[PDB]
Amino acid sequence: HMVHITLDRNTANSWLIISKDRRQVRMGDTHQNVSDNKERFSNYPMVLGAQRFSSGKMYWEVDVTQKEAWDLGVCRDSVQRKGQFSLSPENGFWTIWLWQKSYEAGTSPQTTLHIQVPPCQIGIFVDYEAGVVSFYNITDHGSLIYTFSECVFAGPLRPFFNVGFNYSGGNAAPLKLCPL
Amino acid sequence: HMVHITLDRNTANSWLIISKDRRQVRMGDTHQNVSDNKERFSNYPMVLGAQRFSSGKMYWEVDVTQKEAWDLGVCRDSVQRKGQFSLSPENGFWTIWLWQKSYEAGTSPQTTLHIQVPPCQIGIFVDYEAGVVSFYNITDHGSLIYTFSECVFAGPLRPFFNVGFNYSGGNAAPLKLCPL
Amino acid sequence: GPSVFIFPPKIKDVLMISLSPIVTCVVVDVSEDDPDVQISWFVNNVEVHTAQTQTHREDYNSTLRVVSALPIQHQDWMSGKEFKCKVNNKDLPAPIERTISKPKGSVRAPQVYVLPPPEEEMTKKQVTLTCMVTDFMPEDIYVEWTNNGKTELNYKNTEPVLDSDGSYFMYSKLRVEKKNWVERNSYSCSVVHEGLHNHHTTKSFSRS
Amino acid sequence: GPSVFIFPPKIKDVLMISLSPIVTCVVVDVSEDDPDVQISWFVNNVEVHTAQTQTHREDYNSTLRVVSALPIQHQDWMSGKEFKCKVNNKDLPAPIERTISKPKGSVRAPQVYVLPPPEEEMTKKQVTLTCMVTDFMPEDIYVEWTNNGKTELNYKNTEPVLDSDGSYFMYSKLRVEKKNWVERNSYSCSVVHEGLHNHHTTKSFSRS
Ligand SMILES: *[C@@H]1O[C@H](CO)[C@@H](O[C@@H]2O[C@H](CO)[C@@H](O[C@@H]3O[C@H](CO[C@H]4O[C@H](CO)[C@@H](O)[C@H](O)[C@@H]4O[C@@H]4O[C@H](CO)[C@@H](O[C@@H]5O[C@H](CO)[C@H](O)[C@H](O)[C@H]5O)[C@H](O)[C@H]4NC(C)=O)[C@@H](O)[C@H](O)[C@@H]3O)[C@H](O)[C@H]2NC(C)=O)[C@H](O)[C@H]1NC(C)=O
Ligand SMILES: *[C@@H]1O[C@H](CO)[C@@H](O[C@@H]2O[C@H](CO)[C@@H](O[C@@H]3O[C@H](CO[C@H]4O[C@H](CO)[C@@H](O)[C@H](O)[C@@H]4O[C@@H]4O[C@H](CO)[C@@H](O[C@@H]5O[C@H](CO)[C@H](O)[C@H](O)[C@H]5O)[C@H](O)[C@H]4NC(C)=O)[C@@H](O)[C@H](O)[C@@H]3O)[C@H](O)[C@H]2NC(C)=O)[C@H](O)[C@H]1NC(C)=O
Repeated sequence: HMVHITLDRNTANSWLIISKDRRQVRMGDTHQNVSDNKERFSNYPMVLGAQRFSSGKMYWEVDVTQKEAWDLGVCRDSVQRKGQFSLSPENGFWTIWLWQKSYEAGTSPQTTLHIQVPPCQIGIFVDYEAGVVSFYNITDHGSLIYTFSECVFAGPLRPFFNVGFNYSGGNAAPLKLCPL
Repeated sequence: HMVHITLDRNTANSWLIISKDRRQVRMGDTHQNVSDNKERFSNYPMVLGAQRFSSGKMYWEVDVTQKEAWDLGVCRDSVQRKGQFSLSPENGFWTIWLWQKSYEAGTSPQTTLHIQVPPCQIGIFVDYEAGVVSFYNITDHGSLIYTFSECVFAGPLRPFFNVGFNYSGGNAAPLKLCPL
Repeated sequence: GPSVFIFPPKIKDVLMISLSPIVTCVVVDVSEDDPDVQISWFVNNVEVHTAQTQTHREDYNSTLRVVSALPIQHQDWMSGKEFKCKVNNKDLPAPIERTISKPKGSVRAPQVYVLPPPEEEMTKKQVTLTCMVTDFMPEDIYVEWTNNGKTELNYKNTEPVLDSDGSYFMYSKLRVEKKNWVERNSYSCSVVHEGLHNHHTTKSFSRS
Repeated sequence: GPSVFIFPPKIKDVLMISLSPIVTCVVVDVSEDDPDVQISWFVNNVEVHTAQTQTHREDYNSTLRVVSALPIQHQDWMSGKEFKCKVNNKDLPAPIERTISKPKGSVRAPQVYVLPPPEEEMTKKQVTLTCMVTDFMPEDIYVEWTNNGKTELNYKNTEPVLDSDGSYFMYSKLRVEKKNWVERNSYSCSVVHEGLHNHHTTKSFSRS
């Protein structure tokens, strides 16, 4: 059920650098000189995919090679963009993440993931009608990482991405939407 | 039901100075060179009356003229003598006090007393069988100050006195057991 | 005479992408006879020329005080860059240098809990909510309160305390009108610490 | 060179009849060349000769440090007596005096509350009890924990904080084994403050 995801520039935190083909994104060292608007995530290095789904089964892959922090998943079209907020199904996000050498699911409170083989690429699967978001380890033969079930999508969904801050210097590598 | 109370030297905090007739007591400026024993209140300027009651009605008066702090009442023979403790019926004390310009009953938590005419002498009335301790304002024609009722004396009672610390200098005056 | 102190930026100015972290050199005991002070700044020994150096404020002792504030890059603080200020003045037998950097250390995210008022307070005009933040390293942390996004005026934090397992804790106290704590209403303790996912967590609750 | 600091006694040593309150003068930056320091003490300008003056401890900076401790009377502290130390030493162009007394101020007894652990902690190895002490003036206060008279090892107090009505508050945190917080057991926060009847109150509770 692969689907071709591209990034929506208008939603990107103004510090992100998005390739021309809109298939890659990296955190830049400076504010990036794009105009402000209401869609654009203000406080975190996040960005949405241009696509919006309201039914069916969708699958896509993301390359996280060499990255020390990121968030990935899907989220409601109507999620909060400005100010401080947490990723949780209550707030409209079904995500997992890598943060300081742990993998977590974005439940509230968060759930510790048990991943044997650290992934360099992740597959995200949404089944709208079944109310399911699942995450898969492609490096490890597509083994399951996490499944959100009974989800209350309550509207259109968008692919969701957090490139991570790179205050450390260890997280410059980009997220890449993977060669279908 | 007046009764002639004298102080029990052996119970006196070692800083108290008790007159020869054992009818007055004042807080001294120095440790007072009396031998330690298990009866003697260690931490506070307190002392008991020599008398012990287990029945009947008893009444006595105490002069508090010019004093800025004191505790008065009755208490179980078996009350705690050493270390830190609070005066409350749970701990075996039915008392009232003057502390920093307020009059309180020693309930827990403590109860604010409403006294129109500050007293220079107080009458203490115990009715063992009725389970009652009451306090009276002699300066104000013996008007009622406070009545503890349904008391659980659970043993012999002793008249109880706290002369007050006098770290301030404003509380040197003694307690006097009043001319019957 | 004169003396120099160097101060880190606020942890919140570093973590929050839109804010501006600053490192500060403060020179005290500058005599009114010799007011001119030259201050040079360096990041990893690379001289920079961006500091705001404020009109040498006057002080009681009848001395002057020189405050120089270097705005820095978020990445430079967290990456462990060295920030150095070099201070010259006639009365100094030779320049004074001060250096500061973010120290390496373990990073442990705080556990954050909100506690409801104690029972006896339940009948008072105001009540007191308590945010308890434990288990965190390093000690730098920012805590505040809100209620539906309106940031609260009347809270006070304690300073952090070295707990016995070598981590830090602190408490934050919020006074609110009893009325509020009953009808509807939501109160939230927000904490910013470098160990927390996306730098922040908020803990919430209300009327039980 | 040398400098003098004066320190009050602990409020608990003053309030508790059996303890010994001390006022302290600390002279730092005493050079190793000129180690001898003469320290004179006065109570309301009346010289006294009772201070323990400790073998001028050695310090890193390669300087000496002189610590002189004057034991005082409980009544002298609370009555507002002035305690003065006068310091002579060759390198001092003239004697240094420091004075300290207990300042007048309003006296407000603290409200003391104990808070049970937060819900989520209820399933952890240790839990955390919180003593919250608010509304007190002046800020000097002593807080500790016990459980049936056994004084607890593992609690930490915050420093007091100037609250917004001009009073002080603080918190005290006690870590205990979850096991304990269930079966029987009693825990008590004891507070010593000059505004409290007989100087002390203890607040208690356990397993609800
Ligand atoms: C003659 O009088 C002078 C004043 O009388 C004397 O000056 C004093 O000299 C002392 C040395 O003997 C100095 O002691 C040092 O103090 C250090 C702590 O200083 C900080 O805190 C104290 C209060 O606790 C405060 O008074 C100081 O101003 C200073 O405050 C800090 O200031 C920094 C920089 O401004 C702030 O950090 C910045 O904050 C801004 C925003 O505001 C941005 O966020 C920036 O990013 C950030 O970098 C900081 O927030 C602020 N902190 C607080 C709590 O306010 C201490 O570490 C040393 O160990 C040492 O003890 C004393 O500071 C100094 N006082 C002043 C006001 O100058 C002088 O000595 C005397 N002369 C003689 C001969 O005796
Ligand atoms: C060369 O090196 C020397 C050391 O390197 C430098 O000495 C330092 O000089 C500073 C001045 O530039 C001094 O700053 C002052 O500090 C005051 C606070 O000092 C107290 O707290 C600090 C820690 O916060 C502590 O290091 C000090 O020792 C001191 O601690 C207090 O000590 C008193 C008296 O001993 C204690 O009070 C007594 O306690 C006993 C029981 O223990 C009884 O209860 C007594 O009844 C009671 O009186 C007190 O409890 C204790 N407090 C704590 C928290 O420990 C501050 O007020 C001033 O404003 C000023 O900032 C600094 O103190 C000094 N350090 C030392 C260790 O001497 C020297 O300057 C340097 N030379 C040069 C040229 O730079």
